[PDB]
Amino acid sequence: MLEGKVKWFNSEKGFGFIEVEGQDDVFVHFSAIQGEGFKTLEEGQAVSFEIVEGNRGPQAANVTKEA
Repeated sequence: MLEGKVKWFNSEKGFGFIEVEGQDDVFVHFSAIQGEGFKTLEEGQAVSFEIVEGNRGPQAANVTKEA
């Protein structure tokens, strides 16, 4: 398990991208990266997830809000 740190969020445009040291940008979406209730997230959004490796590169899948 590891943590990711937004590079910028586009929840409104359909998604937000995460960026983590030692890894690449973790794709983020209010469906898996969601959190307590359907809320929006701004820069600084720290989340917890497990990046895996799929055709378009590594990516988080069942991410969540850091605490």
